[PDB]
Amino acid sequence: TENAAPAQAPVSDRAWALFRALDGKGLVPDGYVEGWKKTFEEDFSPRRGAELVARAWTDPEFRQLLLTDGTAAVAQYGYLGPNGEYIVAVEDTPTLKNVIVCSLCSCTAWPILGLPPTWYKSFEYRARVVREPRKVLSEMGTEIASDIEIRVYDTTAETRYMVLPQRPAGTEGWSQEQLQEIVTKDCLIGVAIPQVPT
Amino acid sequence: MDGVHDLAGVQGFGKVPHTVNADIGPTFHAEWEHLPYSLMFAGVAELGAFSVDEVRYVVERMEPRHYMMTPYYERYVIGVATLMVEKGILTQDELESLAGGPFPLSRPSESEGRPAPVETTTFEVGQRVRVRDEYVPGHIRMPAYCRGRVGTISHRTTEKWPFPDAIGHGRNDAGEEPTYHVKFAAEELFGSDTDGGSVVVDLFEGYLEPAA
Ligand SMILES: [Fe+3]
Ligand SMILES: [Mg+2]
Repeated sequence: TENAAPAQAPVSDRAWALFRALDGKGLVPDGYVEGWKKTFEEDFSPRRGAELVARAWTDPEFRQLLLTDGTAAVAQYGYLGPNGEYIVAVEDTPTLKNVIVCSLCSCTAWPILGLPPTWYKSFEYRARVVREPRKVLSEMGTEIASDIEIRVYDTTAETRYMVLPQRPAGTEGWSQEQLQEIVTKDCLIGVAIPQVPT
Repeated sequence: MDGVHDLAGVQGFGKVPHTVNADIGPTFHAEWEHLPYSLMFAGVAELGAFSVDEVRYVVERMEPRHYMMTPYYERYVIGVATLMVEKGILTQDELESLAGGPFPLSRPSESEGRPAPVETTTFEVGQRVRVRDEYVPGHIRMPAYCRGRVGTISHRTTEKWPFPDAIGHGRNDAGEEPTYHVKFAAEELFGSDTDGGSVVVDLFEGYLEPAA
């Protein structure tokens, strides 16, 4: 019928066929995809971006490096990598809330945010956050007052971004470990604000 | 390419399927889902058969309805498979034989791409620029919402990269250009029909011109 989907074998069968077609020709090194799977699951992680935020919150000199040469700051920690070679950190302020998207696909600072979540790659987010970020954030559980400008960064080239969120009050004197725990993946993407227990 | 993948600003979608900090489950939600990225890297770094930009473009070349009903990671399975057939590494027949059934691919390209522009300008932070009012049928890393619109430079990258409109087609004339963080007021892009403040697009030098 009109506008019907094309016939397709099960996606798992098609993905593994792609693998076997290449692997059987000797074109895929031993353990090559298993190795990437492990990198993607274990190494690329928003815990790294949380470490960077907590360091910036407690070290003015690192904060300044992260905001002026994010690549350099990240390299100090050894966290450069694929889709994370040219890093720019964008600073939230009392009058500015930053949010990151890839409207054309899914582009994300993989090594310090982790691979993007399903929702970030959704057509709903890709279409809507550029045009109505306040309503999207609100729907997602984050209210941004009218006194704050919202700035959406569309990741359309090689720059890979992370948000440096505002440090919330009630965290004075906390350790880096304590601060890291309240910086989540969504805070690094920009759709959430770090929360402290009461 | 003015394909359905250029979604920013489309109206009619519903709620984003997420609440902040909700559980997003494991990195991969099926045992095959690591294969499209891993095999993309195999193609780029081990085979040298294509560029990352060619992967973005072959996904843009999915038949439009096919794109719209296909989950993200499956689009990259289809894309990488398509490039392997186009580059002569695999055949569709062996893919369908192995898969036990149909394996439709992206559509052939209808553009040969274009070279890195011969004439561009090095812009400075604070300068006003216009996005070139150009229509590119092949790959381009300019979302249509900003075509022809004016914004201000907040950053010029200190690194340079091959022009997507060339390297996305495997051309030898992609050269290298820096990109620019261009800040647009929301009202510049969507008039009164936005609730935002500003949008920053990371635009190759060859997409820009002085705003006068
Ligand atoms: Fe993307
Ligand atoms: Mg339209």
